[PDB]
Amino acid sequence: TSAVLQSGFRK
Amino acid sequence: SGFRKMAFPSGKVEGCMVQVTCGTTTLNGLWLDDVVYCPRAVICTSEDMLNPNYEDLLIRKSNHNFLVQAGNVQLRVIGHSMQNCVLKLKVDTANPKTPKYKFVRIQPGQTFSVLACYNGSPSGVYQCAMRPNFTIKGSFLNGSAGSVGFNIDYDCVSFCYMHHMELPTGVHAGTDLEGNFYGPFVDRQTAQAAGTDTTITVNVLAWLYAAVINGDRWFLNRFTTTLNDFNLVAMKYNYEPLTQDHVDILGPLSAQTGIAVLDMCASLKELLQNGMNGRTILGSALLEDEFTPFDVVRQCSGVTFQ
Repeated sequence: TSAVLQSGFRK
Repeated sequence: SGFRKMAFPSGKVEGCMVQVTCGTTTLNGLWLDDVVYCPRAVICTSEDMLNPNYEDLLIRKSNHNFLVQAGNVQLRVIGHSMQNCVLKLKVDTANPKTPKYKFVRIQPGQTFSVLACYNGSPSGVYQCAMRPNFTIKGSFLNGSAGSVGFNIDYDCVSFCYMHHMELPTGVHAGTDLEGNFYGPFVDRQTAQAAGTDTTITVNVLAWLYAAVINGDRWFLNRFTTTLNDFNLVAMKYNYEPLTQDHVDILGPLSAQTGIAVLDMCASLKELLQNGMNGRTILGSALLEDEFTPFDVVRQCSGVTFQ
């Protein structure tokens, strides 16, 4: 496989 | 002499990068005048990403839900809208570092520099090509979405790419600055696969000219060919068909070296059929296809930017 949206987790 | 995969100086773009946070998600935005552009997937949680309805998700978002940070300063969001796959966040301060700029949708085979960023800060710069299957072979981690690709001509930055996602085989997909994906890809976590990774024939030829200019001449053979006969051989190797338009674009490099394009095609044909015999061309053991003809002329003639 699936596309992976490369956002990040909020810290 | 020498020949390197050379990126544009990134200073003009570095001053446009900000951080955009929404809910539990953070990525990068591009701050030009009083608008911040960023991927709309900033509004998604991880579970949203399997099947997001972006219009529905956006209903629960107001201006104050988008936290935009330029360095240690928060910008004030006074409006927002979704255009295709990007959000445009209107802020109340024009970016004082905004360069002269344009938005362009590049053709496959064209190249650009990527400024890879995390949390609104740059990690590095490298050169990429829009592949014929509309992916790019970048270097991106979680948090890199919203990094942009660009060209510079004289004093004007042409933005052409904003990063969104990673595909199998470790390649990448994203949009132009109007939010339209290159290729068939969509910003959701579904099974998506790149098509055939086709080689950009006109770029390989440009790079062979760069090799000649630098004195790397062993691959020049005693042959010529025709466009139709070359394409017959190269189709088997998943090379882009070479057109007369490509031949004409190679004119400057052909005139500099005195090597007709179809002569260089004959040399390329023998490299494709018989391999490189462990030899190198410009320090490379395979045929490089991410230099455009303009890229070669720029690097071999010392084109600068203002």
